[PDB]
Amino acid sequence: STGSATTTPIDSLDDAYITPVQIGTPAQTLNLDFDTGSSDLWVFSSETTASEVDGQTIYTPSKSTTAKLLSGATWSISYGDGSSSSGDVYTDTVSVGGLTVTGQAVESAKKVSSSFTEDSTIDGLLGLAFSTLNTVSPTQQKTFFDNAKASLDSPVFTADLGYHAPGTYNFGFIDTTAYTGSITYTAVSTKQGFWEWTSTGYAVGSGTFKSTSIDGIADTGTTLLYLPATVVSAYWAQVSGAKSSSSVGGYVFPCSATLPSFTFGVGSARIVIPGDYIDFGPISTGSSSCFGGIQSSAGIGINIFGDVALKAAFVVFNGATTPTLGFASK
Repeated sequence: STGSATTTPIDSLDDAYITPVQIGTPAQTLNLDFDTGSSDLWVFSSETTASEVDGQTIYTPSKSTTAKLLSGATWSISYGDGSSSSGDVYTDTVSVGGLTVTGQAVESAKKVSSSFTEDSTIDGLLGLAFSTLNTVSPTQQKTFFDNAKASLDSPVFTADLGYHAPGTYNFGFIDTTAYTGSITYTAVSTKQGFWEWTSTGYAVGSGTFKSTSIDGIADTGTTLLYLPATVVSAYWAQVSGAKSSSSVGGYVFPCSATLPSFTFGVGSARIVIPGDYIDFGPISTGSSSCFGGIQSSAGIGINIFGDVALKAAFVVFNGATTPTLGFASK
């Protein structure tokens, strides 16, 4: 089997992407943030504290004939941005773009942190990292991808995120019309539960390529590109007036600037992020100071190839017995 679903930016900055997901019988369609950096499928629901729901579409398990309470199971997650959610667990039928899993763990939120409440466009998360990170207790649950894998034509899913435009998540096949040239595959470590890989280096604008190993994660659930301070300093040094602002929380630059591209290595191949992808607009409404899309990972503890990087490529998440990642230009 296969599935194919369109994923759509939530706002004009591509802060995140939402993909429609059918849950239950009859279907309840929620717009979920597909997150290759976590492993929980959780939703706003009829059980969510009323004061913490603000415009989201909710899953109501009692209206689904195929919903079953996973007795005794609870979940609780905190993300790298400090947001969190927790609740209890149902199993139900879940379909993405025509691909159906029965008995999927659907984690029903009883509580969500303010960041989630404040984002009316995101009805939950669908985790696509390795199931070892799943937070359900006392019985850890499998991701949608893990549940689907055996049934898929090929044990893969692909992310094709758009710049200021819709894109596609495909399950079970590689769309050879969706990218240019060849896909370059690179090794993955699952030791931390992430799609963790090693970039072979970088270039800033038309500058020479620096060969250097950068370990990081392919994370569709993180907006920006977080890299070592040395790399990030070398990038922003090419932008007149750019500076790291502790008050703002990272690198800012004059909105009048033209940003250079940023290239990252995948094996011997190169992915080019156009300069415009690195512009996240005014720091506050009306400001002429703009927020940078490449930021330091120092104090995160890991480098993150977030949407800024991934949207520049067609990305294959290969969940074969030995997982790998593939990147192509597009």
